[PDB]
Order: sequence, then C-alpha cells, then structure tokens
Amino acid sequence: SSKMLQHIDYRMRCILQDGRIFIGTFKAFDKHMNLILCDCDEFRKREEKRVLGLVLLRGENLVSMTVEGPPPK
Amino acid sequence: MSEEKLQEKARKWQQLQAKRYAEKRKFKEDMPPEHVRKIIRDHDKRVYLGALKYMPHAVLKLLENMPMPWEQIRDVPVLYHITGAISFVNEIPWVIEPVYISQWGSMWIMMRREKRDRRHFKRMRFPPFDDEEPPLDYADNILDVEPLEAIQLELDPEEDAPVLDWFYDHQPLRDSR
Amino acid sequence: LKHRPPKAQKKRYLFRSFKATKFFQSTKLDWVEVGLQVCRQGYNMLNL
Amino acid sequence: KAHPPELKKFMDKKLSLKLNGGRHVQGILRGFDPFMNLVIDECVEMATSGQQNNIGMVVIRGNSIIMLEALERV
Amino acid sequence: RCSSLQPIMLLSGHEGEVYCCKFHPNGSTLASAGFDRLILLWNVYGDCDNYATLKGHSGAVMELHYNTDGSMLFSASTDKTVAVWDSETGERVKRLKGHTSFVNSCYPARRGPQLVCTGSDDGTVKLWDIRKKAAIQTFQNTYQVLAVTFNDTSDQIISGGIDNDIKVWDLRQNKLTYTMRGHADSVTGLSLSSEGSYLLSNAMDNTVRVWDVRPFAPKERCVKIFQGNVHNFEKNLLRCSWSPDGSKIAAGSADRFVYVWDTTSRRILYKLPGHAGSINEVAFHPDEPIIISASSDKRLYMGEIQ
Amino acid sequence: KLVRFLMKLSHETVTIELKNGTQVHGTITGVDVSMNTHLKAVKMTLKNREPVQLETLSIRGNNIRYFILPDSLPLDTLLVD
Amino acid sequence: MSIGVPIKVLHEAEGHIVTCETNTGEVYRGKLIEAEDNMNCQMSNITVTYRDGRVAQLEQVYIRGSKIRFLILPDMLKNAPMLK
RNA sequence: ACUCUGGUUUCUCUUCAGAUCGCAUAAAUCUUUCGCACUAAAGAUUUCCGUGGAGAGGAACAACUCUGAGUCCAAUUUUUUGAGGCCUUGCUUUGGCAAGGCUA
Repeated sequence: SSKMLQHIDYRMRCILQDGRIFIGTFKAFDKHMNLILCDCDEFRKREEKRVLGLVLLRGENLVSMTVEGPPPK
Repeated sequence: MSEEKLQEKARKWQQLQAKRYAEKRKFKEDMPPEHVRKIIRDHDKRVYLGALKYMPHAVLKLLENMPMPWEQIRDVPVLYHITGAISFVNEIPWVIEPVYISQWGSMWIMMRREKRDRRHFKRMRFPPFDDEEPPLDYADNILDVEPLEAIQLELDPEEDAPVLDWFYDHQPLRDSR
Repeated sequence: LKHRPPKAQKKRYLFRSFKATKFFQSTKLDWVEVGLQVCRQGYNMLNL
Repeated sequence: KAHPPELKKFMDKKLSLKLNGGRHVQGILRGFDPFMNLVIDECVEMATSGQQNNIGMVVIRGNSIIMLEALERV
Repeated sequence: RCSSLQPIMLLSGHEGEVYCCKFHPNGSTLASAGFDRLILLWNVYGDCDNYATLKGHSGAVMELHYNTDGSMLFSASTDKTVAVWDSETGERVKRLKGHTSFVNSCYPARRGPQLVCTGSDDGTVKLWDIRKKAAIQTFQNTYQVLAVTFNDTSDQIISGGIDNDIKVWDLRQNKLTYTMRGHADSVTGLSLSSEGSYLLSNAMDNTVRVWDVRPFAPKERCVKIFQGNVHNFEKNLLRCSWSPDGSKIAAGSADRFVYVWDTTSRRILYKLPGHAGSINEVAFHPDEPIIISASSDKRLYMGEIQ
Repeated sequence: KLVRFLMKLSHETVTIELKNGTQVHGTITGVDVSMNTHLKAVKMTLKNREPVQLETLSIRGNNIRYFILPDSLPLDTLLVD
Repeated sequence: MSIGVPIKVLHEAEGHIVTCETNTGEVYRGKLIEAEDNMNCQMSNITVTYRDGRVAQLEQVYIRGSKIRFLILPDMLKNAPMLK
C-alpha cells in the first residue's frame, strides 16, 4: 500500500472525526489506519497549539491526512 | 541532401565508428610426447647453461609429483627445455584431503593385509640398477609394458558406494563440476 | 613455535615464466618418463 | 483470531463499568468472551439520578463498555 | 578574477581522449569522461583533485550529462549502453541496454519524471524511464544520430545526426514534427539553454547554428549563424554548451581553440589556446564565469572567462 | 466488489462528500480495497468553513459518504470483470 | 504481514506513562500495564481529566480499545526499534 | 504470477596480503646465549616450496535454477456507522463557531 509509504516522515495534518487537527510527523501506519505520529501538535478551534508528543491515533477517528511540510533533517 | 549521398554518407560513417570505436581499438601451445622423447634421445651453449641452473626445481617437482601406490601410471604436464636440458613436472600434487587420507588408510589396510599374507617379503635390492648401467629409455622397454596391478583396496559396492567410481583415480573428481 | 607467517609477495611463478619463453615447451608425459628424463638430465649436468 | 481481553486480573473483582450513553454500572466480574461482553454478579446500577439500583447477575455487551475501573485492589 | 578558484589551472589524469565534460549544477564538483571508459569526478575549487572515479563502461564515454538535481549522472557510452550513476559515493545505479549500435548521445529530463532520451548509430532514438528498465518509445531515424536533447518541457526530443537536418520528435504525437534543414554535413552537438527557448547546433559544415525550439513558430528557425568553427579529418562528435545566463555559446572545434561566442553580438568572444587536439566538449560553470574544455589532448582546461 | 470499480478510476477529477459534510474536489490518485482515497490538486471545503487549497489529501475509506463523478465517464466499460 | 507497527509501538509503551483519550472525551494519564492487539489498555495510577475539567485518581483502569480516540505515548519510543 | 543484470571453467599478468596467507613446514645468512653446535636454543633478515584477495588481459561453453532488482474481510475490537434533529450564552467572519443541556 505504497500510497502512504510515500508519506512517511512528512509533517502531515490529520483532521479527525470530532474536528480536531493533528499536525505530526507521520511515522507509521497499519491496515486499520492507526497512525503513529511523533512531535504531534493538536490544532483546535479559537486557535491554540497543544503539543502532545508521540500520538498513536486509532484509525476509527481519522478522517483525512494531508501534508503540511517536508521531512526534517 | 540527396538520398544516395545520405546512404553512402551513412556507410562511410558506419565503417568509421565500427572501426574507430571497435573493441580491439579500446584504450600456450602443447607438444606431443614424441617431440621431447626425440630431443632427450638425440641429446649456443648459453641456452643449455641458463637452463641447467634450475635442476633442483626439476628434482623437487619430480619427487613431489610421485605416483601414489594406488596409481600405476601418472601422466603429468611437463615443461621441458627445447635443448632437453631440464624437464619440469609442471603440476602441483593437489589432492582432496579426505580422499587422500582415505586412500592412504586403504593403503594401510591393504599393505598390512599383504605383509600378513606375504610371509617372506622380498624387498627391492638397492640400488635397483647398478652403477655403470645406463638409465632405461622409456620408449624401448617401459612405454608399452603394462604395470602390475596397483594397491587399490577392494571396495564393496554396498557400503562404499558413493566413493568407488572415483576412489583410486589420480585427481579423483577433477572433471566433475 | 619458530613459525613466522608467510611474507607478502607479488606472486611470481617460475614455470609460468618458463612457459612464457621460447626455450620451454609444454607436453604431457608419464611420470616415470620424466623420472628417467630428470635422472638423465641431472647426470648430464653433473658430467658437464 | 479474536484473542480474549486479558482480564483474569479482574476476575471476581469489584469494578465500575462505564457504559456508552454516559452510563455507569458497578459489580463483580464473572467472565468474558473474546468480544469483552462481561457477566457481572451483585450488579448495582448507579444511574445519574443518584439512587443506587441493585440487580445481581447481568450481562453487558462489550460494544457498549468504555472503561473498567477495578475498585478492589488487584 | 571574478570567481573563487585559481586562474587557468589544468586537469591532468585522463588516460586517453576526453569526449565530454559537464559541470555539476551546484557548481562545486565536476565530471569528465572520454576514451578511458572511465569517468573522473573532480572538484571545481580548491586544489582541483580527483575525488572519485566511475568504472563500469566497457567502451568509451560519448556523452556525460547531469540533471539539475545533480545527484545522478547519465553516461551514453560507445559499446551499446547508457549508464546511470550517483555522484556522492559513485556506484552505477543502472544500466540502460536497448541500443543495437554505438550510443552517441543521452539527455536528462530535468523538470518532470527522470527520462533519458538517447540516440545511437543504428538510428533509433530511444527514451528511458529508469524505473521501467526498458525502451519506452523508439523514434526510428533512417540514419545515424550524433546528438539528442530534450526541450525545457521534456515532451519533445531534439535529435541531430548525419542526415543533414535536425529532427524533433513529439512524445505524444510519436512523429517527426518539423525538420530544421540548413546544415550541409553531420550534426554532432546539440545543447539547450537553462531557459529552454534556444538550442545550439554544431555540424561538419564548420558552422554553428542557434535555433529556437518553442511552440511559437517563426517558420524559419535558423536565427543565428556562427562561423570560426572547423571540423577536421578526425570526425569527432564536436559538442556544445550554453552559458547559464544564456549570453554566451561555446562549440567545440577541431583546431585546438576553445571557442566562445556572444549570442547577441554573434562574434567570437574567446578563442583560447592551450589544447593540443580536437576539442570535443566545452562547458560552462553554473554560478561563476568559469569554462572547462575537453579535448583529445588527454587534458582539461579550467579557466575564468570573466 | 464495487471498490474495484473505483481503483480503475485513476486520474479523475471527482468531488467527495464525507460524513462530516466536507466536500473535497480533486483528482483522485489512488484507491485501496477499503476505499482509502488518495487525492491531488485538492480543493477541500470543510463545511461551515471557507474552502482551502491543498496539494495532496488522503481520506480514510470509512469516512466517505459518497463520490461525485463527472459527466464524461465510460462506466459501461468500467464495471466489467 | 500480520501485526502492524502502531500496535508494536503500543506494546512498547507498556510500563511507561501513556495518556489515552477515549471516545467520551475523558483523558487517562498513567502507567500502561498491558496492551493487546486490539487497543485494550490495562493502565494503572491514572489521573483522569473529564470533559468538564475535573481530575480524579483511578488506580487500576482497563479501557476498551474500541473507544480510544488516541494515545499519547512517550517520546522515548521515537527511538524504538520498530519505528526505524 | 511478467522483464534486465550478474555466470562458470581455464591460461596469463599486476598489486596487496602478520590471515593456520600453509589445519603444512624447509634452507641460508647475521646477531645473541651458553656449551667445548647435525646431534642447540633465542632474535632478525632473506630465499625457496605455494597460497588467498582484488584488479586486468586472453579463450572455452553456458546463458536466467541462484543473488537481486525492475514489477480470499458488512453482524461488538478499527474500513460498510448511533448516524441525525431541538434549547442558552460569548462573539457573530449574521455563514455560523465553542461549551453544556438535550431528543432519538
């Protein structure tokens, strides 16, 4: 399923089912679309950025992933 | 341009790059046994004398390539001098070490059985030829003679089966890839 | 005990260099033939 | 390939279940399936009205179970 | 001076002729190859050492080429093949083996997907996606092709050969669209600008042309004709290059003189001595006004033009 | 299986309405067997928000309410096995 | 071919302090004791932030993994061997 | 499950090799030690017998086994739904958002 192996270590934006945003470094995924994102900052609306860390997002609550930035050095 | 002056123009260029960037403009012989038999039978000194320096190499290469007692005849590649000054047994006596130890262990078996059998063993007289007796021409009395069986141990076909087809050869499986 | 490891050579071979000359030719002889040949040739060298 | 949820730590323990629609329940665990449906002895219902409702042996579908808290020390 | 390196400093170390010299587009390293079957990677500045060597050609290297990424180096060789190398640690990542004769040219697709349009002595102009390991499209020219190149769009191939005409092939139409006629001998070297509108042409009529490969057609594309050049009995593949500012052209000549013209003035700006043989390829540094020149004298001449 | 009809639909500019009302208009690039839809040249209007231009999107396949295909689609040669 | 990388990171998070958010907005921070292939997390010494902002102390918790929105794992597991 | 490398043998050259380069073991010379040196030890060098690796060149027949690469799932736990509808405030970017209460 190389369509998201194309996206590993890219800084991705994950819009969730409640409407919360997970901007994190896309580290890993599986068949259930559970994501491992590192250094993940949550963006919610009133704007504020909430640093979390290593988020294991369960696939049930993931709607849409999209790239924010290139992979870091 | 034209057509024939674009086909001859290609023929002159194909025959230009085909030879300019040709892969040759990029940036041994064996002799019959008789030829050396006649040479040492019929026999610019410098040639002979610059040859004759390497005589202990000939002795060492001869004695190291001795036929093992399960071989009657051992044919060896020989590098000889064209003046017949020196003949070098060119090969190195390569033996597969488990085959060589197994062949000599069979030699141990058969020689112990023969010293048990031959009660009054007649050793060779030494030296086997006396002093003012010329060494034998190989062609005249050894060449067609058939050697008496060698000492290869009898191998039964049932238990020695993966070995007996090649156990007593010279270099046993040398042609088998 | 006295074994020192073998020393770094450039892999020259004596008989390949003899074969590269016009003075040596290659054949295949019986071992007892070249036995008599080496005995005769050493006899001729010592008598020379 | 459905492995059972690892709950022999919680067998015969007083747990408070949270159920789906903001609901709550308390009782002794008596077993499970690979689907985490729980069977409960001495079930007290404990609604949000505030008065505590004992039942006894109940079965809870594992789909509706949010969390277990072992009130007893495991 | 107007650079970072020394003056006229020489590059020795090529064991035979140098048929092609190309600058890395970042401008700190350098690639030169030729009759040695052996690409040499130099440093542009510093003491100009030879830091890496590329072996893996069984024949002479006709055309070196760099993508604008600069990491992978494309190399059309004489034997039958075009090799794809990397530039940092220097191992051949790919062979491209579809031509049946001597491959005279290659060219990187730099904008879109990594396509290598190649031309060879059989007449086939073959395009090469590196992930396919096969020939995508073979444009069958009836005669030999000595220089091929993409446009800026990488959707047409511009093959110059011995058919006296420069022939452009469309990658979607799969036909020859128009024939730039006006040369009288074999067209040996084609190079295209960084801005991609104009294309240089060298041929054995001892003349250099500038054409404008662009969809806007002026119906006679031979805008500028340059003289001074010569092609001799050696009949090499006399290459070409453009300046990165597009102001100067350089066509390799057979009379040992590094030729650099002005595009606008149409006069020889630089006629540089020092080489001893026919000058195959002369190249331009991307950032600074530096010129390397490759010739049959087994040597390269770096040099500050301005 | 009808999802196999969607992975034959590579390089089509379709809109997708999700379960959150978000309409995503873009050229589809990849489909999984679970309809995990990877899109490019994305114009995504999350509903009750102004639309945002984004270069790439990857919708999870569960969260798709429906697709919207253009007029020019030959499905009679696409839903065959 | 069978088990995915994020469940390997979840198994790697056992013993550590993870903070799991569930479907009902309740955030559970504490020592993840055990975790399975499904994300059923037996955790312990749990600080709980409910949706209102109240914080409770629940010393032994077993969350059904269906209801887990996400878990925030320690960044130590950014160097874990299955994330390479 | 489709396509492109690489082969193997033999002959030779060049260079590196303190690695049991040798699962074997010689000789010479020098120095030292004691005897009083084949019958004796140490250290070092050298030469021989004759290796491994890499590189290169020839010529013999094999060419896609191998080493790689390019190329069947709607019933709890994830991807075939508890989803959708009502009320108050803070601001309305008058579209509506955020929180809570709901109703299904």
